Amino acid sequence: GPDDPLVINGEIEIVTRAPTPAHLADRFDEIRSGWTFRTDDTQALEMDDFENSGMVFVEEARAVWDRPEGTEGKACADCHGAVDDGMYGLRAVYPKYVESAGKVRTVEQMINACRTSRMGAPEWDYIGPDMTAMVALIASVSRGMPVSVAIDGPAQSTWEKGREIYYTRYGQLDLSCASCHEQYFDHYIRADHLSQGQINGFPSYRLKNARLNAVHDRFRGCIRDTRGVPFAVGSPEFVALELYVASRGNGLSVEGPSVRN
Amino acid sequence: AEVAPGDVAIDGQGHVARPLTDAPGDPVEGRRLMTDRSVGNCIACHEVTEMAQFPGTVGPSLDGVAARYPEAMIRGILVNSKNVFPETVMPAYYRVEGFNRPGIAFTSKPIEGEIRPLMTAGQIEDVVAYLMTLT
Ligand code: HEC
Ligand code: HEC
Ligand code: HEC
Repeated sequence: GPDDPLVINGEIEIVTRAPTPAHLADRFDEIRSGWTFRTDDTQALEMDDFENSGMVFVEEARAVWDRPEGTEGKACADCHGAVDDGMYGLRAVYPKYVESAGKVRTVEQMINACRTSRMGAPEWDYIGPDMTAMVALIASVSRGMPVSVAIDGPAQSTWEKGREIYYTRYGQLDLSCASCHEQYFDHYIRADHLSQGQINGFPSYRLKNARLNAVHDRFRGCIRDTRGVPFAVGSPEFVALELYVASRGNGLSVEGPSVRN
Repeated sequence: AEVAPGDVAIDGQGHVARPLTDAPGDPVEGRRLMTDRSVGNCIACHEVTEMAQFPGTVGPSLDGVAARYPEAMIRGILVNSKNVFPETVMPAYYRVEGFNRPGIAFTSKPIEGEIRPLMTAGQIEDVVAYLMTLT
């Protein structure tokens, strides 16, 4: 249930309950992983990587990391080293402002800029299986590390944009993210147990579609299911929402790839 | 006849006394529309002990709502719940303007041309008829 400990593989302690970040203290006593809202059977799938189907894809991305791709003849590993070292901590601090871009970047945008400008390789589909499996690999080597995205400085106006979007009602059903995840977390919509709509566990392996799900994929489907028009995956709007939603879970451990409904 | 969404008379309490159609409300068909996500999607949020699978708990149980509320208040809640409960998360089922990025059902596509209400006048009267039996 909601208060039982999440340790992965007997080794990785996951902070599933945390003090609400100061920007959000108004609204919650406490921030919680989406894992704390799941059934015992679903919860168990995340307790061991052998029982976690998302990790199958993380394993395949381990091979991809070392495989040369594109006209440059280089692999991720040729610049970043072993993935456990080169990607360590990074999932915890993205989205973030990137100097070379003069803009907040997501992990995907960084991965694609390496492919096109450093690898001579084709872009991966933002929310396609190749990108989502790599992002899941990156997340997985920083599991148990606290999510710590900056909300200030060169990141602030993007964070405010994402904040605005979080509380904006969309669609013919006329609902904001907060409508459900802030006001009615812990209630049921049909059979689904409303969580706080956190992204610390992303990409999520979902029992609904038996695959990994990218952050922007979820976001797209969330606006869609208000009977609304989603923003484009990779759009400035979804980048901004991801930074803001990420900030809603600052202090929760990195859990990706997580197992959810 | 039918009263169009823009032509509905709503009092100061969000109550709508006159029906949206003068065709009789089918209590049996209203029951059906409430379980369809494509129509009412009432179950996703509301318990009705009478219907007898996995009702939501965002909205209150609707058991005995006819006993606490006038028909006019019940219709009003269905025309535009916000008139009756300000800032409610309950969708507005007979509104056709004032939205933000509305799309065609769950297709992710923008609505082009006029907005049809989430439910027709007949669908609302079917559902009102059914809620009136929950005494
Ligand atoms: C194989 C497809 C990959 C993947 C998955 C990543 N890289 Fe790279 N990387 C390189 C350089 C010079 C940077 C800094 C670029 C900048 O400042 O704009 C990066 C950055 C990244 C990140 C962000 C890292 C961070 O610390 O914030 C990520 C997640 C990432 N990369 C993933 C250099 C190279 C290469 C040089 C030839 C190669 C090849 C790759 N990277 C390949 C990959
Ligand atoms: C119609 C009500 C509704 C609205 C509005 C809504 N969601 Fe959700 N959301 C749900 C339900 C139901 C679930 C699945 C149960 C849960 O919360 O874990 C879910 C799940 C999620 C998850 C998965 C959490 C996890 O632990 O894997 C995320 C992230 C999320 N929502 C973000 C958002 C965002 C961003 C928005 C605004 C675009 C939004 N939600 C708006 C109903 C809603
Ligand atoms: C997005 C969630 C949601 C959906 C979908 C929804 N409702 Fe509601 N409903 C609510 C909430 C929440 C209230 C209580 C008012 C409040 O506090 O917002 C309510 C109130 C009501 C009431 C007044 C009951 C009372 O005791 O206060 C009735 C009747 C009702 N709803 C019927 C319906 C019908 C009929 C439908 C389908 C057309 C429906 N609801 C769909 C959330 C919802």
